[PDB]
Amino acid sequence: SHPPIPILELADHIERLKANDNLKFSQEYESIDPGQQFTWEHSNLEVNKPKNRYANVIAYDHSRVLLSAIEGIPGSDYVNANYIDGYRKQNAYIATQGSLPETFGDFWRMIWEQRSATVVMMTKLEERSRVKCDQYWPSRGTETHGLVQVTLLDTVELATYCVRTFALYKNGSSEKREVRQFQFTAWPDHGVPEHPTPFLAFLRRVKTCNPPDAGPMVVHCSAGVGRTGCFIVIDAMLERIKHEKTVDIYGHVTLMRAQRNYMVQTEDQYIFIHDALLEAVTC
Repeated sequence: SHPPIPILELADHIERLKANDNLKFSQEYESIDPGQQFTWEHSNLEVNKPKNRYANVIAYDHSRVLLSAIEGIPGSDYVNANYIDGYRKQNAYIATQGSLPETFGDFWRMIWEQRSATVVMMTKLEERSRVKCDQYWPSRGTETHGLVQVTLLDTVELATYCVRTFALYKNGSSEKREVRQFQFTAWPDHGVPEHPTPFLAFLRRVKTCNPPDAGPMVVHCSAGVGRTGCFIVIDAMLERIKHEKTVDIYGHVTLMRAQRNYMVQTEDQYIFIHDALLEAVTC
């Protein structure tokens, strides 16, 4: 009852969903249901509760990213983070919350252990005088986070985003790992971008810099479900268009909801994903 949409029909499809003040859009969006039961026992452990930015945004057990256990430290395997599939890609992303002072250590250890090369930050640190994320990286020089030393190497500031490159070393190892962070800075304080154009450009830039041989790309916003979900669905759907000349946004969001609660958290985000993708096809 929700088939894929050929790219040449996308405009008409969206038109229909927009009709009568987004009537059909809102009907489609609210129908999304993975049809499964989940558990989130780890997220609810007394020791792990302070590790959640939002107590109501948890990590399903079956898809959660595990940290290796630290001997004698209960709860040491936990991070509020889940693997998310891409288009014909298994566990291609990690969707996670903006890290907390108490979890900066866990966040970098996850980066290290998961062999990730790329972090996508979908938010400013503060917007509308509210903290969306805490600064988990050094403004300059080197910073130690739990077991990992992180050194800022390079910063490129543009109008709509920044790119920071880091060097990581781990306590006990001699490896150097390189990580870049792409921070999109042009998402509005309220609602979704007026135009998809800057976001799409940001995404191309990210995709040209993620090595084909790395672990999952880390994507994060505040709770790791709204703007995170948008990044992930748009990226996957673009790869789908390249391969198949169809979109199935509905089917993919249903799939992502089986991996992490609330992925694509608002109807307006759902609509923006359609808008961004239509712009990309009419290009």
